[PDB]
Formats: sequence, C-alpha cells, structure tokens
Amino acid sequence: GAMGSMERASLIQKAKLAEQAERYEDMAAFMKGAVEKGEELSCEERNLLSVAYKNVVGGQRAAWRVLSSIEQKSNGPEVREYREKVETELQGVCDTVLGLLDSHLIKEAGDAESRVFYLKMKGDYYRYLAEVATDKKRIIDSARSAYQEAMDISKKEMPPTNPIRLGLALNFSVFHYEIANSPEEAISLAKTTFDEAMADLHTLSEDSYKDSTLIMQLLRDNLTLWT
Amino acid sequence: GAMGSMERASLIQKAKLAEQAERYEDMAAFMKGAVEKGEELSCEERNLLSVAYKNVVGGQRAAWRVLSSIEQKSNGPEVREYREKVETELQGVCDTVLGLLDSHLIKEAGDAESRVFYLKMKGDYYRYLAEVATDKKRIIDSARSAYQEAMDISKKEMPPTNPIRLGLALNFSVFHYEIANSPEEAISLAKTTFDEAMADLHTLSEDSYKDSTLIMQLLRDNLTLWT
Amino acid sequence: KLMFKTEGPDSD
Amino acid sequence: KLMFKTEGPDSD
Ligand SMILES: N=C(N)c1ccc(-c2ccccc2)s1
Ligand SMILES: N=C(N)c1ccc(-c2ccccc2)s1
Ligand SMILES: [Ca+2]
Ligand SMILES: [Ca+2]
Ligand SMILES: [Mg+2]
Ligand SMILES: [Mg+2]
Ligand SMILES: [Mg+2]
Ligand SMILES: [Mg+2]
Repeated sequence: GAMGSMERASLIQKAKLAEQAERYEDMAAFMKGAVEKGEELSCEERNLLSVAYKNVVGGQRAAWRVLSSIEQKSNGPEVREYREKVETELQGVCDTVLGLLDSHLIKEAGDAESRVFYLKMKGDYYRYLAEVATDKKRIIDSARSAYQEAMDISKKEMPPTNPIRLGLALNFSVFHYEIANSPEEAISLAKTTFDEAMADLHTLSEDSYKDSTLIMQLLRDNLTLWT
Repeated sequence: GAMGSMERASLIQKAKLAEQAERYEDMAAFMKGAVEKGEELSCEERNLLSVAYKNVVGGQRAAWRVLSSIEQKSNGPEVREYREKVETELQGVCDTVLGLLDSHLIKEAGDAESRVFYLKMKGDYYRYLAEVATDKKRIIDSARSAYQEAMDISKKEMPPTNPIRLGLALNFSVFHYEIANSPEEAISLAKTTFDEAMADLHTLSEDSYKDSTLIMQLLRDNLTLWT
Repeated sequence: KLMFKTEGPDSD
Repeated sequence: KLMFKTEGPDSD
C-alpha cells in the first residue's frame, strides 16, 4: 500500500501522533501499514489498531443511523442514495479490518491475549456489518462464530477479571441482545460475567482492579437498561 | 468533478443530510459540486458552503496545532513529516475554497450580503494559510486586502448590527491581534464594532436582536481576554 | 437508536 | 494555543 515505503517503527510512532491529533483515519492507515509489514503486533500495537478503526467505524455508524432514521421517516432518491454511500464506506472499513485479521493476524496469534483480542475484533466487525445488513443470517453467524471461539479460549486461558475477557463478554452480550434477538442470553451472559469477575477482584493489584471494574461497570450499565 | 453528474438540487439536499450526519468532508464535496454548477448561491447555500469547509479546516487546524506543539517540544523526522502531511492537506482545503471564490463566486456577487460574505471567506482562508506559513508576508497581505474590501463594502451598504458585517469585524479583529501583530488595532476594531452595533439594536425585531447580540458577545469575549 | 455499552472508544 | 472567538462553527 501507500505505507509500503515507511519503516514499521515510523508507522507506529505516527499512529500515536495521529491519536493525539484526533486524526483517526490517518491513525488507521498507519496501523494498517504496520500490520502489512507482516510481523505480529505487541499488546500496545493491537490496542492502537483497535482504537484507530473503532473511531473510524464509530463515525460511520453514527452517520448511518442518522440517515437510516431520516430514510425510515421519509417512508426523491437522495436520502436512500446518501445512506447507501455511507453504508458502502462502512462496509469497506469492516472488510478492510476483517481482511487484516484473516491475512494474517489471527492465524499467527498463538497467545490467548492476542488470539482472543483478534477474534473479539472479528466478531465486532461482523456485528457492524450485521447492523446494516438486509446475506444477513450468514453475517450474524460469522459474528457469533468468532465471539464463541474467543469466549471458549478466554474461559480456558484467562482469569474472569481479565479485561480482554470482560470486553469480549460485554460485546458478545450486546450481540445477543440486539443482533441475535436473544435478550435472555444477553442478560445471562452479562450477569454471570459480572458475578464471576466480582469474585476474582480480591486477587488484583489496585491498577488491575481499576481496569477490571471499569468494564464491569459497562456490564452493569447494560443490565440496568435490560432489566 | 465527481459531482458533475448529480443535479444541483440533489447536491444541496445531500449537503443538508451530511450536516445532520456530521459528515463535513461529504458536506464540503457536495457544496463544491453545487458551486461548480456555475449558478450563484442563495443565502442558505452560502451558509452551507461556509459551515462545511469551516468544519473541515477546523479539524485540520486543531490537528496541526497539536503536532506543531509536539514538534516545538522535540526541538527522528517523523513528527516534522506528519505535521507537514497535515499542513499540506490544510493548505489544499484552503486553496480549494480560494479557488471556488476566485472561479467565480466573487466576480458574480453584486449584492452586499453575498459580496461581503465571499470576501470575508477569502480573508478567513488566507488567514488559515497565514497560521501555518513560514511567502508569509504576501499571504498576510492577501488576507488583509480581502478583509479590507469586505469592510469598506459592509460600512457603506449594511447596518452596524448586520450579522455578516459583525462576523467580518470579529474575524478581521482576530487577524489584527495574532496574524498582523497589531493588538491595538484589534482592540479598537472590536470596541468600535460592539459600540456601533449596541446603538443600532433598538431598530431590530426580537429574532434579529438575538442574531446580532450572539456575535456581539464574541467581540466582548475577545475584548475580555485582550484587556 | 438507544446504543448499549460496548468495549473501547464510544466513537458513535 | 489560546484560540480567540471567530465567526461560525468552533470546529478546531
Ligand atoms: N489508545 C492507546 N494509545 C493505548 C491503549 C492501550 C495501550 C497499551 C500500552 C502499553 C501496554 C499495553 C497496552 S496504548
Ligand atoms: N448550517 C446551516 N444549515 C444554515 C445556516 C444558515 C442558514 C440559512 C437558512 C435560511 C436563510 C438564510 C440562512 S441554513
Ligand atoms: Ca450520494
Ligand atoms: Ca506522514
Ligand atoms: Mg447497500
Ligand atoms: Mg510545509
Ligand atoms: Mg456507542
Ligand atoms: Mg476555535
């Protein structure tokens, strides 16, 4: 790509600068270029990749929902055309991230912390595709499959307070609630995840305790809205 | 351009949708395409053009300042390279807007409300160029020249409460303060503008009064920081 | 749409 | 940088 001539270390340094400048499209392009160097990513670098694309796709999702809402109220071609333009761009960003995971981040990820991180991402980006899908069943099953593999590994290999495990369960619970139309599964998962984390907090340092309880508060926030 | 095949009315409708979706790069591209149809713009359409590009260049200015600050603290090539990348993109957006004004918005603008609007924009986009310039004297003079022509017309043709006249004087006062290094001129202009508007408020409807006093509060905010 | 809490930047 | 008030969207 356009980043082929830049050093890996320079792409990572510029991803960090772009984050400070709130230049998330640049941050994502620099991190795509770092991934395409073909070396595995460190924990910090995986987090830069995820923050970059989460910010980009989050702008697109927010724009898509505004346009879809206008379109639904309206029922000329312009609202549909413009919602389709934003949808196509969102789908492209999802396919780009899914392409990086499949070529070749997941297959080289052997540690639980990396493997679960990337499989969680794969579920998340299929979930974003599912949000705009009307193909839809197969997209939902792809999200479910990725989340389930990440959950199976996380349960075997990580303590229940592990923030990656917690963030996975959070996102899988929202998948259940509003993509799979399984609100009871969503509530059961969020409750079991919170309760098993609560019981392991005694094992943590002050800093690990802060990281785990921040995500546990997100599970509680959802449970409050769902019950 | 890429908007050559879309109806003018469709570009304007989609600029309005893009604004609702906070898609300002799309809003600016749709408004550039509307301008390139070659018809004069209405008051509403001039405001869509200005809001779109103001939002785009504002992200770039904010990013440039973050990077310049890091660069100045740092004194490898990466901070300078990335600040230059963002600077070049900002310069391109300024040249695009200046190109629309010169081809051919200003020369066809005969009414004071349109003519002063576009000349104010020309001053503003030369001011954004001046903020990153290190050529700099000629860029400053271009901004000054555009602002002065807009001020001369506004003083002859518009009441002192006219919001376009007020916004012009506000921006010209900030030009003086921090681009021309003329803080006394900045303060004199902001004070005279506020006082002459104050004395004309009695002539306004409730709605016109709200529009004028909103901008007068910006002149006061600057005067509070400058004195 | 009411959006539920998901992991990481609340960027939407 | 302390930015002063200018016209329109405070987008920076
Ligand atoms: N938004 C960001 N720049 C980061 C998130 C997480 C980071 C991390 C740093 C050291 C070790 C493991 C993760 S950096
Ligand atoms: N941000 C926006 N969409 C607008 C600003 C000013 C507008 C206007 C509307 C009717 C007449 C004159 C101006 S629309
Ligand atoms: Ca379109
Ligand atoms: Ca660069
Ligand atoms: Mg579609
Ligand atoms: Mg330069
Ligand atoms: Mg959200
Ligand atoms: Mg500002």
